[PDB]
Amino acid sequence: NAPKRPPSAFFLFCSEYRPKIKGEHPGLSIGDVAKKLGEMWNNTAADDKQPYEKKAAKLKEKYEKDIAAYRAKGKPDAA
Repeated sequence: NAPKRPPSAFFLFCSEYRPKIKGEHPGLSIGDVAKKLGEMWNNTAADDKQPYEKKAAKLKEKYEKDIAAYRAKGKPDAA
């Protein structure tokens, strides 16, 4: 039911590094170690984003369809 906006590119990268920086930063939270990612992502090589993006896209795409399929439903009336 009502899908939940999958990855957006950054999302991947985030995951990949969070536990690593945090590994060195057991003084941060998934709000600050994450904050860092938030920035680094823009500061990556926009060549290295490409992979994450293709994934994020595929994922949100799925959503947009199943969401549109769960948003534009209960209209035929509807069995």
